[PDB]
Amino acid sequence: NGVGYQPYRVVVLSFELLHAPATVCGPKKSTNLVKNKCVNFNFNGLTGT
Amino acid sequence: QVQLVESGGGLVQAGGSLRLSCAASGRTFSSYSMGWFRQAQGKEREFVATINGNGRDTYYTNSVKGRFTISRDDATNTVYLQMNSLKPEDTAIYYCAADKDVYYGYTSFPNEYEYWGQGTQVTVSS
Repeated sequence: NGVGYQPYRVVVLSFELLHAPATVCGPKKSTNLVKNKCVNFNFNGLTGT
Repeated sequence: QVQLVESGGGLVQAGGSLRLSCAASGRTFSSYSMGWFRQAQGKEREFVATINGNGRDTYYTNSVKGRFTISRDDATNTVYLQMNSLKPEDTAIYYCAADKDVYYGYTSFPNEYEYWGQGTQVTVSS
């Protein structure tokens, strides 16, 4: 058949964003560890210099 | 009614650098995301290329891994198809189409496109 008569698989994402535990998340990447050099420090709990 | 028309077709050896022209009057070409199409002789309609309005994404089909690139002309709201490294299996007439408002994302279906143009008969020879 043509593309008009061949099966199309379909999955569509619906996002339930309402204020709640929000347990699904995207991955967060980490910068390598530096020592003994004044550096901006960022951590999941808090950031700082 | 959209005067969607295309030009820029001739016989050429493999690797000749030739371009296309999507002309869009009537509706908006600045905001829409669009795609390119062909009617292969002895085969069915197959996808060519796609772009979003501001050129923040591109997508193509399987056999165009290094031969194609999609870019936009803003003066006349045209989209080029800078293509090279030709293969004799590429002979067809190329059609640029029209889509509803797209924020971001790529689609390729020959029929997903509501409007079709006049076309340009591209050809390849060794």
